[PDB]
Amino acid sequence: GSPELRQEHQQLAQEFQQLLQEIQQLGRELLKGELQGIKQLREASEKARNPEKKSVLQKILEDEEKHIELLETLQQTGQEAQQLLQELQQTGQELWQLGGSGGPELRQKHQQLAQKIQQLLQKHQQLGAKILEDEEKHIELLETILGGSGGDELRELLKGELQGIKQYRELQQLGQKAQQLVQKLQQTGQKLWQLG
Ligand code: HEM
Ligand SMILES: [Cl-]
Ligand SMILES: [Cl-]
Ligand SMILES: [Cl-]
Ligand SMILES: [Zn+2]
Ligand SMILES: [Zn+2]
Repeated sequence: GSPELRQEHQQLAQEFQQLLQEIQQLGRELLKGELQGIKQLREASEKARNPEKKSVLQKILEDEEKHIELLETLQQTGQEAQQLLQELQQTGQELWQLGGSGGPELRQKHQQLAQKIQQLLQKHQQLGAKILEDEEKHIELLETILGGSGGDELRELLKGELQGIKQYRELQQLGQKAQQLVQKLQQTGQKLWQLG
């Protein structure tokens, strides 16, 4: 009955909290990697004399600098989602006590926070997808200038960039699970009200 539902809603919300934390942490790790990659890039780009290599490295550098801002915006929306979660927690625990009693505004509020969190999650996924895509384009660009012999520093850059991709992917994967939890929270939630 609702008792198992209330338990399930509660468990999902807890999972969601653990995951969100886990994601914030991975995104700070990504930011450190981006900043480290940029440092290696700008040295390589400055040291380059071959014009083809130089122009390529410059395009990748420029784009990598832009990822920093995208990541900051991602971090902020992350931290916003944690704040909405706090209010879901607080409002939720009052609904626990109140049930369906009184006017609907508290139930509405809970429901709207869940809506906003869902929207932040999508924005999050879209920003992430934009970073990943351009990061894969940079792998491609590096490959165009690693023909033949040499490029030992270019290979270090390729390697750090591939490692960044791995981390980005790990993170899109956690966010997918987060959006899935939120779906489930909405489904179990609605059922709590329907059964009421
Ligand atoms: C928007 C659709 C949702 C509806 C209709 C809904 C409905 C409810 C209801 C009726 C309760 C009271 C029962 C209980 O306390 O277990 C509740 C509690 C709660 N909800 Fe939701 N909810 C929704 C989404 C969310 C989301 C997305 C989260 C978190 C991301 C969340 C977190 C909570 C929490 C933490 C509680 C208190 C759990 C507890 O400690 O008892 N809810 N929700
Ligand atoms: Cl060169
Ligand atoms: Cl590009
Ligand atoms: Cl992918
Ligand atoms: Zn990047
Ligand atoms: Zn690019």
